[PDB]
Amino acid sequence: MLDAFSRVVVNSDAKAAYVGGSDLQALKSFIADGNKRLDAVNSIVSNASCMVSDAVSGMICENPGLISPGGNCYTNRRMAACLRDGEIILRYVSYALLAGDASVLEDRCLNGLKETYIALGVPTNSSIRAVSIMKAQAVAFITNTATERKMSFAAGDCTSLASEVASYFDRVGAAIS
Amino acid sequence: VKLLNESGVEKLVEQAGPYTVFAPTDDAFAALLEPHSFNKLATLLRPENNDALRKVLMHHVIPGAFTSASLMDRAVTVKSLAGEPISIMGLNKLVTAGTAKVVRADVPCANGCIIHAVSSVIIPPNYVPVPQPTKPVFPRSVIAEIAKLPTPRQALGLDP
Amino acid sequence: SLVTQVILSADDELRYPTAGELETISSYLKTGEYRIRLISILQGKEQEIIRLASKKIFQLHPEYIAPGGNASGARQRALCLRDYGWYLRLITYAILAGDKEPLEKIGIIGVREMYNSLGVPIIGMIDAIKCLKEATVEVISQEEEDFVAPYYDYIIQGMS
Amino acid sequence: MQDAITSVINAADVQGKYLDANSVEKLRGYFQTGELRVRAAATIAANAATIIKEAVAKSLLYSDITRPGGNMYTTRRYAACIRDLDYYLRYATYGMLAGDPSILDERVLNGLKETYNSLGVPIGATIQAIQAMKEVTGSLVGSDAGKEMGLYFDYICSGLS
Amino acid sequence: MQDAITSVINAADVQGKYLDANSVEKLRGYFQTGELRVRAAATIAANAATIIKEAVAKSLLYSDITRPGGNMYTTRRYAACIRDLDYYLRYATYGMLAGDPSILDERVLNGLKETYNSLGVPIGATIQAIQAMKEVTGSLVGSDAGKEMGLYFDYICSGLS
Amino acid sequence: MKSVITTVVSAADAAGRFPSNSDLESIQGNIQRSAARLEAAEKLAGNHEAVVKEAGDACFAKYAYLKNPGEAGENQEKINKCYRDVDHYMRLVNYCLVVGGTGPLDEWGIAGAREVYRTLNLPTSAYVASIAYTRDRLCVPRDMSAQAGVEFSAYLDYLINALS
Amino acid sequence: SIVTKSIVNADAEARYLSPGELDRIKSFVLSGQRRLRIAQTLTENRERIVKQGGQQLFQRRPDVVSPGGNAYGEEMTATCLRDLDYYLRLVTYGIIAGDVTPIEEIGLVGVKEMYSALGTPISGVAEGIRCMKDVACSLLSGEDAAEVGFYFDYTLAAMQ
Amino acid sequence: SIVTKSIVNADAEARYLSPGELDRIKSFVLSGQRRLRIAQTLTENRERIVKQGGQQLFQRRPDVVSPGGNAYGEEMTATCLRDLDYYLRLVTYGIIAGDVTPIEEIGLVGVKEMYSALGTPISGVAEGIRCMKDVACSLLSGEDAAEVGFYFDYTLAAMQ
Amino acid sequence: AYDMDGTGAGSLEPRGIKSSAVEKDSRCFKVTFVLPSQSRLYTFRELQNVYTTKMVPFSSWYAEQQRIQKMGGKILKVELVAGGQMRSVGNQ
Amino acid sequence: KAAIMPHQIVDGLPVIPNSEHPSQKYNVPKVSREKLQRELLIAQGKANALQIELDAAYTSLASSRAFLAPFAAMAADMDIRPLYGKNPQVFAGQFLGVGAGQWGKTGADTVRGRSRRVAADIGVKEFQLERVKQLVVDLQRALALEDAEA
Amino acid sequence: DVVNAAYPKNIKNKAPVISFDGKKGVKLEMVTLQTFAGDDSEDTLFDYSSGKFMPQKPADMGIAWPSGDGRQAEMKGGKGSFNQPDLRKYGPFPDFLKRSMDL
Ligand SMILES: *C(=C)C1=C(C)[C@@H](Cc2[nH]c(/C=C3N=C(/C=C4\NC(=O)[C@H](C)[C@H]4CC)C(C)=C\3CCC(=O)O)c(CCC(=O)O)c2C)NC1=O
Ligand SMILES: *[C@H](C)[C@H]1/C(=C/C2=NC(=C\c3[nH]c(C[C@H]4NC(=O)C(C=C)=C4C)c(C)c3CCC(=O)O)/C(CCC(=O)O)=C2C)NC(=O)[C@@H]1C
Ligand SMILES: *[C@H](C)[C@H]1/C(=C/C2=NC(=C\c3[nH]c(C[C@H]4NC(=O)C(C=C)=C4C)c(C)c3CCC(=O)O)/C(CCC(=O)O)=C2C)NC(=O)[C@@H]1C
Ligand SMILES: *[C@H](C)[C@H]1/C(=C/C2=NC(=C\c3[nH]c(C[C@H]4NC(=O)C(C=C)=C4C)c(C)c3CCC(=O)O)/C(CCC(=O)O)=C2C)NC(=O)[C@@H]1C
Ligand SMILES: C=CC1=C(C)[C@@H](Cc2[nH]c(/C=C3N=C(/C=C4\NC(=O)[C@H](C)[C@H]4CC)C(C)=C\3CCC(=O)O)c(CCC(=O)O)c2C)NC1=O
Ligand SMILES: CCC1=C(C)/C(=C/C2=NC(=C\c3[nH]c(/C=C4\NC(=O)[C@H](C)[C@H]4CC)c(C)c3CCC(=O)O)/C(CCC(=O)O)=C2C)NC1=O
Ligand SMILES: CCC1=C(C)/C(=C/C2=NC(=C\c3[nH]c(/C=C4\NC(=O)[C@H](C)[C@H]4CC)c(C)c3CCC(=O)O)/C(CCC(=O)O)=C2C)NC1=O
Ligand SMILES: CCC1=C(C)/C(=C/C2=NC(=C\c3[nH]c(/C=C4\NC(=O)[C@H](C)[C@H]4CC)c(C)c3CCC(=O)O)/C(CCC(=O)O)=C2C)NC1=O
Ligand SMILES: CCC1=C(C)/C(=C/C2=NC(=C\c3[nH]c(/C=C4\NC(=O)[C@H](C)[C@H]4CC)c(C)c3CCC(=O)O)/C(CCC(=O)O)=C2C)NC1=O
Repeated sequence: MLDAFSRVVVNSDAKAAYVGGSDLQALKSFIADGNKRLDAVNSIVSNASCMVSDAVSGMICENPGLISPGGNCYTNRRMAACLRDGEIILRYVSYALLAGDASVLEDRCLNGLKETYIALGVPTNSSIRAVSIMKAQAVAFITNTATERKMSFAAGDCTSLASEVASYFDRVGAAIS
Repeated sequence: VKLLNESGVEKLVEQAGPYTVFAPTDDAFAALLEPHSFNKLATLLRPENNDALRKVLMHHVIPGAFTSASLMDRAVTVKSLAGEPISIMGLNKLVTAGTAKVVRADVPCANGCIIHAVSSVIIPPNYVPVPQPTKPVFPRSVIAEIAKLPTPRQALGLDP
Repeated sequence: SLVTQVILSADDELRYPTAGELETISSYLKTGEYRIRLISILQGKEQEIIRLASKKIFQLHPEYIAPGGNASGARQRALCLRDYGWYLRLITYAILAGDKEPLEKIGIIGVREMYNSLGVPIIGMIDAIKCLKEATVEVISQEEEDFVAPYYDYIIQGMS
Repeated sequence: MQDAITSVINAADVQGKYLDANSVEKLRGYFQTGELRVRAAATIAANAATIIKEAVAKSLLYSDITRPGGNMYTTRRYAACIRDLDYYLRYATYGMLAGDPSILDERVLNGLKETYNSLGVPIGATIQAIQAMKEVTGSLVGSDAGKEMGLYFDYICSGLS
Repeated sequence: MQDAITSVINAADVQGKYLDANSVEKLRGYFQTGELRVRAAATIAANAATIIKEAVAKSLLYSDITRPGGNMYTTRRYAACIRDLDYYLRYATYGMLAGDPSILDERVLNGLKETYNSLGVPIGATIQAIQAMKEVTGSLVGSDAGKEMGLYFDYICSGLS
Repeated sequence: MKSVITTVVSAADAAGRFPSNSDLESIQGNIQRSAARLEAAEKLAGNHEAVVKEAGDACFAKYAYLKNPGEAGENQEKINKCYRDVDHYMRLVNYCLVVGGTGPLDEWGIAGAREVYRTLNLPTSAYVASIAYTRDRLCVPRDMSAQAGVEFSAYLDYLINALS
Repeated sequence: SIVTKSIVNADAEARYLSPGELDRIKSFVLSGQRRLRIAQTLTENRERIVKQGGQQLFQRRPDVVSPGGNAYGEEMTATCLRDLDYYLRLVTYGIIAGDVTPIEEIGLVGVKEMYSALGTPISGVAEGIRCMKDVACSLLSGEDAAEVGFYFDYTLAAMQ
Repeated sequence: SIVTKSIVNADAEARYLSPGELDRIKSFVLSGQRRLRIAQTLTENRERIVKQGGQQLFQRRPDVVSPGGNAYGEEMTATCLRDLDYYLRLVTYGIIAGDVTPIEEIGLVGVKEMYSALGTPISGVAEGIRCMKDVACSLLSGEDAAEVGFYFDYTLAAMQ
Repeated sequence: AYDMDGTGAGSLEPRGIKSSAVEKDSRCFKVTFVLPSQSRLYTFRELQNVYTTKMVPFSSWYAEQQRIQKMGGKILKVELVAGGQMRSVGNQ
Repeated sequence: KAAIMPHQIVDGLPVIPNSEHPSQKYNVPKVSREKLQRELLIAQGKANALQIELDAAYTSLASSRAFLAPFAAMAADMDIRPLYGKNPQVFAGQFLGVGAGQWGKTGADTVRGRSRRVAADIGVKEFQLERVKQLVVDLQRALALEDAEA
Repeated sequence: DVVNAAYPKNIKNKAPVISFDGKKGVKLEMVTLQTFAGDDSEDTLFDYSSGKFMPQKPADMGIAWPSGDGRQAEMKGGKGSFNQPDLRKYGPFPDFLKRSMDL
């Protein structure tokens, strides 16, 4: 995998260029906003058990045919195998937000995920809904606009980190369409 | 004009040298579906055989400005820009260029060049059709080939 | 413009622009917007200025306004302000492209034969431009009017 | 033969308009790039022979136009090339300073493709020489300056095609 | 403008190969007739005015192009003919020495039939004049030399047609 | 690509774990030490044609036998590929100061190097004399700071310890 | 200089000097204080600019100084540096004249005839001036190094 | 050749060929038997005339083959001998054409532009042709060596 | 002789039109162009037709074609009427 | 009997950071399955022209070496001694290495030769064939999912 | 429009293709049976071009030269203050010459 630092290296290795002064300044600004990012990913991994229960119950709360006999989340064993698909998608986003890159999302999390979902008989559109509920939850903790849990932070604004973690959940839903 | 543009021959007949092109109308190209002529020309439809397509097209360019009026009962040959001789024959008000049987008399062009419309496509004389793409075959055994070579004792009649 | 004079003047010698010429382009482009800021000042004062030009060109020359003169009549005087408008419009071009060619490729080259075939006294038009330069000083401060002063008297030098 | 200022004046001038604020965006835009173009034209003047030597060695002295029968065989014919490539690198420098490709078709493009067909000069190898010459020119003047100088090279290649 | 040696060298050079046995085989054939061509060009230089006087009197002297209205009526127009026929007998002499008709179309044939149509010069009477001029030229230089000099006359007549 | 981030993401992904407090604490050391190694990365990116020319002919002034016929400096293409390799190695040290770990020297410069230099008959002691020339001409107040010298020299003898 | 060829330009055209020509003679003479400072730096740095100039020249072109090179021995190497002292002097003239007109008619016009007729590699002397340029621009700030280097590379261009 | 430019000389002068021109075309074609023998000697001695030609060239100009020379390495040295094979070929053309007209428009016209634009020392290639001349004239008698050497030194003259 | 002796930049004769014409070249074009004078309005000379079609030699077509655009001319058509193409020897 | 399609091997391989041609596996748009064949056949067609386009370039490299092979072997037994160079008690100068940036991005771009240059030409073909042996893979392979998820 | 949620990803399976192989059973098959397609759309998902690429020329401006003077056809901004009208109008011309306004 790569991170935010070795994405600049593999883009300059294609040109045989040293890492100069212009793209060092975009990396020097990554480190200066580094305490925001560790404050950001601490917000999501502290609330991660409530998020995967708010997600896949609300997917069932909109789609009540998934628990009918002949549904994907019908029995008790298949419900735990959707709860396990909540917290792996949420885990690999949490690595991608911590790294500053979407390498670990691409070659591990989405690698072969659609081809598995065809062969099992997973509903395609219902996985787009439960990921986007977790997109609605993740920006609610980065912007601290959650309804029943408030977390204390320093004074400032982190609207750029909430947009970066929103683009990671759209990349999950774009791969399993 | 399309075969010229693809084959790169069109740069050659761009030049200012006085040429006498025998460009066949596409009914001539449409008449390439002979059972006979399709043998020796269909292989050029393959996309790697641009090699022969330039000579076969370069056989239609004649250095010089031979108008039909200049062929009053005269039989003169010449080689193309492909490199092999072609016999232009004009007798009894009907002109010929190999197997052409020219349709339209002349078209005046830019650099003193002439354009005659022919009824067929002239294939060069010593043009062999390219073989179809085949299988590189290798001998399965090695003992079926030592047995295929005559020994010295066989060549002198010492053995059967 | 000024870069065009350097590209042309360097092109007839078949060479790139030298060290001094590239100064002349570089210094001209660094004074860029100040011409741009200046022309917007003058465009907002074109109705300002030509009204003042008609003040003194006619109190100086009532021969043209009187019955018999060229400018006698309404429609003759109507375009009379139009010629001021085109000249003032031309000077905004000359103030921008920092040289005389827009005042010379238009307006100056062959202006006498234009007026002489029109009946406008060519000496009167010289005072008209001199009147126009006299009018531009009032609606313009001392800083920038000597920036625009050499563009006016070139026209007077061109008309003689 | 118009630069960016001449073309802006003219469109102001053929219709008879004054210089309105929207028209000046390119100009307030041309004067901003005035510093970049001179330094671009500076280094190109210095490395004129080096750029042409790099282009021909990288594009066509590697294909049988250089050998006998090819379009560039005799020394008079070879010497005509670097003379010929010098104009493309030179007139492109003029377009880069003037900011307008009017000088190219005025003095280079007109009667050019009609002339190479007369001589029998291969237009295909010519454009690739200019493309390779465009590639080395982006090396010297940088990226954006190469984008500017490169914008007039393919203008020559387009019209010469 | 190539002679037999220039054309042989060009074709042998255009393939980038040396002068093999076939290229020198034609060159030896040209050197064998080198003695014949000079004596042919010798007598033609001597009897230049006599040959042209014989051709016009034998082909188009008394025809009605010579009379009023014909294409050759006025003295300026008549004088242009013998000036014009002098080039055909002269340039044909050059082709006979060079052994290659490249000089004819280079300097005579191109724009020739397109010029006579402009002036309204009759191409029909022009070719016989050259045919009659070819007939007298075979008288002077002999049979085979007339075959050589005659081989370039009809080349003019063919292209001029 | 061994960075601080990929050595703690792959540790947490192996046990099936969310990023906990030991993972975030190590990224705070990536913040606190980047000021020392990006100062050496910007001195290397702005001076590299003079430091690989000086180290490149430390090889050729020491080992004059390479210019011999059959030997390893014989024509000009072979000398130009020698200075290319010092320029490849000093670019990979510069990539390692950016990422904060030995990853670009690992997968792009060191893995497979002893098989290539043995097959093509290239003396790997002539590579080491180029790298140890650069490691011993570093003046720690003149050329960078003090703790930028200990990040520059640490990746330099990671390369000497792996090439020989 | 810029003053003499801005005159002879407008001299040939039968006209006076435009604002484009007179706002640059004006702009050049106010630049004259800064030019003498730049030429004053190169004036008493010729000991280092020349000697370090020939420093890199021999390290980059050992052929010219090796036995068989044109500048071989104690004699030619002294003259080998003499020419660099010449061309360094002409650059001081071009900086004060604001143009390569002094460098043009001295050391540039017909320079290839001299060095070809002396057996000197003209490309080698071009390498010498480039080595002097890096030493010269290393002695001045960025605003000045865009000028002092600017005249060297013109000499590099005309010297090949 | 002597035949083609004795024609184009008398062509321009509006006249036929004099005895001075026709007694030399005559004298040249009787010389043609002896010319082909001379060119036949150089034709299949190119292996020695070129390889020994580059023999003395490197012994006299080790700079061009030393590291930094233009013909350095296995690659350029092969092309280093390729040009000598070219110029040795053109001398065979000039001997059979009886003039340097083939050598003129091939390898001589604009030759300094090519070699200057290739970075090759034009004086070095002139030294190569002189080394070939001593090998060539050593292969022929005195009557022939006054010709075969005669065309080389013309190439030496035009190549500097 | 020919125009490519070795002259280029920095050479004694002034930098000028250099044509790739051989010794006594015999190639010539047939060109067509209009060339407005752009100088009659301050010289007031008599007027001459500017649309010309003429045979220029190969030895000096490039100079003429380089000059016809110098004064704003437009070249409508040019051809190589006399001469060969790719011809090593024989242009003389 | 059935050959394994090359997109099914790309799913099995672990992912590298640097490709020459990074994949459009996620960047193919959701068009109708017909449209991922009107873009995959084209990739094979476009790629196979480069493969035969690397064939007229290879015949020009073989013709360029035969052009110079009488002189390449004729200069192979000459004595070419330089003026500076190969040993340490003489001068050289820069040439004991090379000077100041003039080694190039590769090393073969300096090192001139007729043979060599076409060879550096091949990169603007064989690397450019690269990427294309690669646009018909994810047109097929996304295609493979489509005819598997159907 | 994609209105076929009636047709899922089991459209063209063609269930009734039936092969008897004699008097025994009907051997039912669901082979997809694609058409003589070709999917006629332009500007597909990738570029597919090595460079060999300088194809771009400007459009013809008539008699003048291209882009040299499209000056009659320009957006423009301001007119002036006095500006007498034309009153004969003589056709809109078209191109101006090998020429420009800056003569
Ligand atoms: C049906 C019975 C049913 C639903 C439908 C679904 C409603 C729903 N809720 C959200 C959004 C959130 N859930 C969140 C998780 C938590 N909120 C908390 O306060 C605690 C800390 C935590 C649980 C441990 C959060 C943070 C959100 C975001 C907004 C909010 O604060 O409410 C959605 C997503 C909106 C979308 O579709 O985009 C839906 C549909 N839950 C049900 O039980
Ligand atoms: C279709 C109506 C036939 C049939 C066709 C197949 N042909 C296949 C391969 C093939 N065909 C040819 C001949 C063709 N190609 C040419 O280039 C030329 C002209 C020169 C012709 C006439 C060749 C040479 C080959 C390749 C030979 C080989 O590799 O075996 C083929 C298999 C490949 C594919 O489908 O793309 C088929 C199906 N076969 C049939 O059964 C029907 C009746
Ligand atoms: C100079 C100190 C040596 C020397 C250098 C040569 N290396 C040659 C080939 C070679 N080297 C490498 C490793 C290099 N390439 C990389 O990509 C990286 C790291 C990013 C490094 C360090 C490779 C992969 C290769 C082969 C490919 C190539 O040609 O670049 C080499 C050519 C081998 C030959 O021609 O014999 C040389 C000359 N070797 C020497 O001869 C001196 C001592
Ligand atoms: C009506 C569409 C036809 C027709 C149908 C009849 N078929 C009769 C007998 C018969 N048919 C078959 C073939 C069919 N039976 C099978 O088991 C299978 C597959 C394994 C197939 C395709 C067989 C084998 C037989 C038996 C023949 C025999 O006895 O040897 C039939 C006779 C009455 C009956 O058996 O139901 C009829 C009327 N015949 C027609 O004339 C129309 C056109
Ligand atoms: C070991 C793990 C670890 C952490 C969890 C963080 C903890 C942390 N975050 C911040 C510091 C901060 N944290 C935020 C973050 C936020 N403010 C908001 O309004 C948003 C709601 C929210 C995150 C999304 C901001 C804006 C700052 C100040 C920026 C800064 O100090 O750089 C600081 C202060 C840094 C300083 O003093 O300079 C610290 C210690 N750092 C760590 O090393
Ligand atoms: C862009 C440069 C330019 C100019 C200047 C120009 C002038 C011009 N002035 C004209 C007429 C005229 N111009 C005048 C002018 C004047 N009477 C006075 O007393 C004054 C001093 C002077 C005006 C300030 C008069 C009286 C006529 C009408 C003469 C007639 O038709 O009887 C006419 C005939 C048509 C018309 O009015 O438009 C032209 C073309 N054309 C150009 O292209
Ligand atoms: C102001 C413009 C100007 C210049 C440039 C100039 C040059 C000049 N250079 C000369 C010689 C020379 N010049 C060199 C030069 C060189 N050798 C090398 O290897 C290097 C490549 C190069 C120097 C960097 C040598 C070796 C000689 C002596 C040649 C001989 O003795 O034959 C001479 C003859 C001796 C003399 O009078 O000095 C002149 C006139 N004169 C001028 O008026
Ligand atoms: C028939 C007339 C004629 C000539 C003479 C000719 C020369 C010619 N010489 C070339 C290269 C070359 N020529 C040399 C020559 C030399 N190096 C030395 O040290 C010596 C002084 C000298 C040879 C004696 C070298 C080294 C190259 C390759 C230069 C490079 O790769 O950059 C090339 C480019 C590659 C090629 O296409 O061969 C041409 C066209 N072409 C012609 O049509
Ligand atoms: C300023 C605008 C402008 C251009 C561009 C121009 C071109 C021009 N190129 C010419 C020839 C030529 N041009 C080439 C060029 C080439 N051969 C190749 O293989 C390459 C593809 C190409 C080099 C890139 C050659 C070989 C000739 C000589 C043709 C001959 O002798 O028949 C000639 C004939 C006369 C002469 O060179 O003296 C002209 C006029 N004239 C102009 O006014």
